[PDB]
Amino acid sequence: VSMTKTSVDCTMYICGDSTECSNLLLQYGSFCTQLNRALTGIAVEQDK
Amino acid sequence: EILDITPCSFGGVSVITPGTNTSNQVAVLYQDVNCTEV
Repeated sequence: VSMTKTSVDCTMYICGDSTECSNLLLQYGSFCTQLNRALTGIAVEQDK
Repeated sequence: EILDITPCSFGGVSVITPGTNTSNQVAVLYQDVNCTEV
């Protein structure tokens, strides 16, 4: 029925406490944001 | 001596707010972490 709710922080996972790495990740656009939104939607769908 | 290392930034942060036309009061939820800073 329900799958385990997992929220992955692509900002922390890709870059760990790094500012230059954070800027490089931001240069890629909303991919991190898209992944976060997809995972949040997965959690919401599991709750529903 | 043997020393353990634990990465910081435990859990995430969530925001609880009512409708924009209802009120501006908000509540902060810290996921999977005990109340330490507050």
